[PDB]
Amino acid sequence: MHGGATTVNISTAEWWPKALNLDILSQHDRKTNPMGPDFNYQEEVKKLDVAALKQDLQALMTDSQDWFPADWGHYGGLMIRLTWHAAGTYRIADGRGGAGTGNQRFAPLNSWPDNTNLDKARRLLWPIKQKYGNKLSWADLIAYAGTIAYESMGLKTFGFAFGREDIWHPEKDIYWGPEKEWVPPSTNPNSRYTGDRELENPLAAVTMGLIYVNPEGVDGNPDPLKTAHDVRVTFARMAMNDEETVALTAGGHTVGKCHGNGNAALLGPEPEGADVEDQGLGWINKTQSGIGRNAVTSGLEGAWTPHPTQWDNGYFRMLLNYDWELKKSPAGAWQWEPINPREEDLPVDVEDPSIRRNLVMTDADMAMKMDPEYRKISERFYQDPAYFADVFARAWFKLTHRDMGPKARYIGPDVPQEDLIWQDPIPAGNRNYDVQAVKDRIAASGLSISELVSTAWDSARTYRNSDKRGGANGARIRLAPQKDWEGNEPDRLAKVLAVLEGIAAATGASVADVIVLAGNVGVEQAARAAGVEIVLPFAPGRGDATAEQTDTESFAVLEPIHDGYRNWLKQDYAATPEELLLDRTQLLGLTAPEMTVLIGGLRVLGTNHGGTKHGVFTDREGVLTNDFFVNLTDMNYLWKPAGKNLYEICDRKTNQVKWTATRVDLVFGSNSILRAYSELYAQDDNKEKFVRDFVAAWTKVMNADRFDLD
Amino acid sequence: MHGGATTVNISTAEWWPKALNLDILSQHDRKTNPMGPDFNYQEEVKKLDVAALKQDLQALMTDSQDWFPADWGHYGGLMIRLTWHAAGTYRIADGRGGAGTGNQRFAPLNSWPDNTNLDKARRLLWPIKQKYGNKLSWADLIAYAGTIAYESMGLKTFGFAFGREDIWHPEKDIYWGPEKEWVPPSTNPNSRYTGDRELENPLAAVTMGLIYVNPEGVDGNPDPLKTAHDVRVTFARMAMNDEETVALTAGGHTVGKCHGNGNAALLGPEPEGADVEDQGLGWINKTQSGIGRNAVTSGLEGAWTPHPTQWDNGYFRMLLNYDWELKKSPAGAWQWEPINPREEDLPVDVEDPSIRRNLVMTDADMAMKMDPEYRKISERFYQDPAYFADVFARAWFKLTHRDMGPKARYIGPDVPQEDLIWQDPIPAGNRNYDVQAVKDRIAASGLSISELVSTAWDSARTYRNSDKRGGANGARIRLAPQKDWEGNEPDRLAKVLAVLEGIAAATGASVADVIVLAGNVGVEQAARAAGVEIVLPFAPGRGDATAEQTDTESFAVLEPIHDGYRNWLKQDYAATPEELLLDRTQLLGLTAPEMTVLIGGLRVLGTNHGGTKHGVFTDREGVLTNDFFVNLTDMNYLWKPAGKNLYEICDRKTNQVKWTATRVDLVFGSNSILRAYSELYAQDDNKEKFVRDFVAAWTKVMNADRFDLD
Ligand code: HEB
Ligand code: HEB
Ligand code: NA
Ligand code: NA
Ligand code: NA
Ligand code: NA
Ligand code: NA
Ligand code: NA
Repeated sequence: MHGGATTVNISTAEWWPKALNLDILSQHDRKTNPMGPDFNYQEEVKKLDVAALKQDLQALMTDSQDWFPADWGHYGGLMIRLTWHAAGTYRIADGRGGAGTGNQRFAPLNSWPDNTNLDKARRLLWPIKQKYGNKLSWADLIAYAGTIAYESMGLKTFGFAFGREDIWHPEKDIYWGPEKEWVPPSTNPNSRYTGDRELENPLAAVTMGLIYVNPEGVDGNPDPLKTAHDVRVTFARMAMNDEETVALTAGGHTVGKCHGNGNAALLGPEPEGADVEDQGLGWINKTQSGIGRNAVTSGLEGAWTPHPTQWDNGYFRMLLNYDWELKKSPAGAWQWEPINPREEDLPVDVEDPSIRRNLVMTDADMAMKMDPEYRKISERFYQDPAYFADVFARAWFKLTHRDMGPKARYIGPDVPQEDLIWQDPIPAGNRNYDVQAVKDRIAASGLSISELVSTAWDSARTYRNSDKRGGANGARIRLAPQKDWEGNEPDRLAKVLAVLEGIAAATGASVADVIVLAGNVGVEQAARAAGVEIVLPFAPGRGDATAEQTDTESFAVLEPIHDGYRNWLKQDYAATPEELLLDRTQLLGLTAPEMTVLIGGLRVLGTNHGGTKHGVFTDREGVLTNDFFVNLTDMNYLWKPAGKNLYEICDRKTNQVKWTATRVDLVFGSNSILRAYSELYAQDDNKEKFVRDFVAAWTKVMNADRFDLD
Repeated sequence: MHGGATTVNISTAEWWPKALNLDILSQHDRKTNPMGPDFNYQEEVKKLDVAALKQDLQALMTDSQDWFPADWGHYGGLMIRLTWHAAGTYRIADGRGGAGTGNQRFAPLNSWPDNTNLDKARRLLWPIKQKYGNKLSWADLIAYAGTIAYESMGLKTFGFAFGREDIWHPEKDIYWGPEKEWVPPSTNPNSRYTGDRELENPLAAVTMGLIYVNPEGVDGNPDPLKTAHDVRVTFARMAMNDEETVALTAGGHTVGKCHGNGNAALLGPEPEGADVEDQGLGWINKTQSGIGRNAVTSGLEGAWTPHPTQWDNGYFRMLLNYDWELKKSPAGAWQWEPINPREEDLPVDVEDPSIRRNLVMTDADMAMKMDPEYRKISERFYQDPAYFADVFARAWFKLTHRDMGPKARYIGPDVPQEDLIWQDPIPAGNRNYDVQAVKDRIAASGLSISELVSTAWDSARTYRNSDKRGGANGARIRLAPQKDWEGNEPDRLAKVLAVLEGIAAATGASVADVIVLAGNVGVEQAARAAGVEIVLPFAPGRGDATAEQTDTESFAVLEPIHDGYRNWLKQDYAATPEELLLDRTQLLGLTAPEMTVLIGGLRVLGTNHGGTKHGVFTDREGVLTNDFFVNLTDMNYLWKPAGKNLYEICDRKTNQVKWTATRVDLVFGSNSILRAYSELYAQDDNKEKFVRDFVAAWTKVMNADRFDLD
């Protein structure tokens, strides 16, 4: 009987649940990190004995352990599902989810129902991780395991990169969905479906705790054609088209099996709710045998191919050349079993090969036959297995690297030399030119501070840390579709580019470098005007990317349809503007203090989309002062709602309107943590510190995607 | 429509609410801190123009602002309540709460119903804070404001110290109580009362959102005698006795008033739930006038003295010399009004002094008359106002500094020279002696590694960061009551002290220094045995404190009745052992990685209370290895519950018991974040890093209370 807020329900979240979640900006900080401050994963993995790792990891595939034994003595089916599940969390709308963090070994992902028994796969990889230590992240190891499984079972994988830094707690910033319970039907309160059964728009899974779709059909009601539709939708939202989707499915199910030979209700709590006795595992059956042929995982039961420990062309042979019908697994799940199979085609039992068990297909497998489009592709792969194997290896590769960012992050011997277009490739840019000359030319041009800063911000604000897409490198802002994005103010952007494209031509520095450098000039000028001399650090080397290497459609997802930093809202979204601001800043990789200084600066540099005055609390627009905070924080004004996302700042004495402001602006004087920051910067003694801090933050954002350097 | 977990309800806490709250170990870290890494508050406040501050702060007391105007043009009543409320959150059981952090300016405290309109007081202090900047924390400023108010209204305050570092978010580790709603009656589900209406034991308030007691009586039912009882209980749990309690109450209510002249339902949401228009304030009345004489705060209405802007002897004159009866304030609250008051005794109106309003007493005031004990003291203060004024100034001082720790933290011109016993005073100790000689003598003694380490841990484990009590300085472990604490294993402690007291005599280093130094030796020896040569940093200067300056009863609250670090549980508490472990580590100021390494080390140094083997997963007890993690993490064992807080670690092959372990031990292989840490340290490449890290952590704990140095 004691005073500590010692379990997680005990917080401020249950009184004010609509409160901004500023903690998402303060994740992964010094105190959760057990590593030294100098530890750098990138140089350590560079020293790794990969070839020896490959050897070990292969041997593990047939090194059955007695506490969770390998099917037929081959762990490869299981390890593929590991890696598949690790990666299949990715969603393009915001880049969140992915295998790029090794997130599956913490809540919530470690305890999702779809990840049943992958706790066993991870645990099985521990002794390898134990051996290679700091030179091998769980992230990389988890990501590799299925690729080696493929290799060992006879697939020519297309390659692999290391470079995924482990994290030390759950990614708090990822919203997985509205549901308060696991795999509830879509006809429920808190549903992720709206309208014509359209999926709520960031989300890429059909319900809470699934990776993509329900294998027993839409809400557990088999109908291949309805399943087909969910698969198309979901896999598109993880950036895979029809071809790749058929390939992945066929390719996955070409090996391994479904486990469901027991009673699912005998299984214990999932890992985050199991007791300490379970060694951080879950779904343990203590009532009976939960392992070998008695294993209950998804609850479907059977294998898809006659030889599930090998790559072969069994999947389509079974799917296309037999007829199928509904049946119930032993644990009570809908599945498809073929009509009159031959004995020779029956997968044998996982423990004793003299016993024949059954074949299966899921509703998602049957979708590959019954959907007309999927059908044609299935036909193509059945007739052309070289092509199937090559489409699959590529998609497997894209699956597992989709979120790794530019090739500059890729490390190791099996990195393909091809620049895949989804790697958003950018050439190295020229580094030997006279920086000061470029500055002088930018300065010499007729371009306003705000023309310069806005253009540079907009080049950079696309960055997102979730999958390391976007940023100022490559200068894709000059290319379609970006140059026409309403948020980017095309005429102004056009105007500035004409100019900066010229300076770049004359100097042999990339438009990319010039754009950032101009931002830096505008800042330096505004600081000069306030009587501060600073020279902002600057790093050259950015490339310009070609339209050819710019997939127009993949970039839709990075359009800024909102940006608090420039008081931009393209429409009238359900999310409040300040939540939208928090999302973006979290993607940018920024802290709450950093978010605060940026808003203060940009406002007084006069950078609002549309040259709007909202939040410009200065007499000296263009001059880099702490005036935004100084006036925000002053009780001579009262604040009056004036419609949608709009307030009037009124003098208490004269009752006259002095400025206008948006919620983005005023949340910084409303939220008690943000006002604390604002107050600090409005202190008489903090004018220099505001400037040094804005500059630092500006700089962090301009160098966010510069992985070619570190 | 977007993917960010952008409001606070969205987390892992709603799936696994019984999960350990490891975030309480990672608060106040680099990324929430807007200051530079070198910024040190202690040296900055040292440069503060205090005398000028005093001047400004006094002028503010009668500088009424029009948006929340001062009663009679004196803000002093209000500022006293600020500081009173800021401090009255303190509770002795764990030291949590207090004015020592400036916590009231963030959730939840800024929005508690008892703190209604103190949002206005804080805001009123902003321009002073704005002026003095980094040299003045909101914490200190908030703590000073009422003391200056006292001075300006005619009280001789006993003094003041600066030195309270601001924080930048709510103190997540403080459990405020079980209730899911504000000020609910004690006859409810989720009640903090149990048995004979006994208060649930860390807690020091009668319900959620109150500071101490209900001013309308127990559950809003007036009965001075029942109130008396709650006041005695609550104020004792904030370390104030009968005398001090009467004094504080009389002293507080000698100035200021109760506000409740309106309809409380017209008031807007409290700050954390008000909209952005409200400038981070709350309880705004937009329907009518919420200010001046129309102010609704507690909902009682009237003043306690005829002259509420001054210190005088009005409180007891009114309380004792009139008779009182129940009435209803305008807003519907129970209060006491006197029978047949004279006109001259009526406080005038807050806006216009030609109008007389009414007197009041709360149920807590009437308790001071009706409780027999309180009565005698009230009589004493009524007859002896010099004594009342001096008892009050002292208690006001103790109120506002109770949590500031040793005098070494106190800064500024008005620091009293008296060593108050609640400051747990410790003399400076001798620093010129030969460290190496002491080591050699400790080494030369017949004392085991585990004798040395356990004794040193136990001297130090008392530290708590909440109010900066405890620690190894002063060596109070040799004094009553500590030397007899069952947790401290008195015979062993006695044994070791005999020895170390001798070495201290011979060397002129404090028993305190010797005790720590011996811990350091035992560690150095164990590391030597593993073939590592280290010399642990060491800082001399600790004093020995006298029994005279050791208040025996105040130290009850620091007894270790549980300690995971030595597998100690005195009894069978409701809280699980791992929660108890988390509490203690949070108080120690430790991170989760630090907690992890300590448990691993201590276990293999063989330091369990009772020389129990639980968690000692080594063949080489006494040798500093990463074996605890190595064996913990190994799936050759299975773990079997074996009763209360006890498990058998069994070989899967032989089905034989290899070791035993407690929950404290195994949570480190169960919790997914802790197992991640454990796994790291069980890596083949991390034997040195384990040792360097244990050592660092050991060291952090031995120097935790060494404020005399920094
Ligand atoms: C690439 C790859 C891949 C992909 C894409 C997939 C996709 C899928 N999938 Fe899969 N899976 C898999 C690969 C996969 N997969 C594998 C490998 C397995 C195996 C496991 C073992 O063997 O253990 C599975 C398994 C599985 C199962 C069973 C589990 C158990 O154990 O029971 C199910 C239900 C499923 C479903 C599914 C669906 C619905 C989908 C959508 C289409 N799957
Ligand atoms: C030291 C100090 C102090 C102390 C201890 C106290 C203690 C107390 N208290 Fe107090 N208060 C006070 C000081 C105080 N106090 C003041 C100063 C005031 C005033 C406020 C103004 O004036 O604004 C009050 C006020 C008050 C009120 C009113 C509020 C309004 O505005 O409405 C009430 C109800 C109370 C209660 C109380 C109780 C129940 C207790 C327990 C005993 N308070
Ligand atoms: Na991601
Ligand atoms: Na196969
Ligand atoms: Na066969
Ligand atoms: Na405290
Ligand atoms: Na008075
Ligand atoms: Na009078």
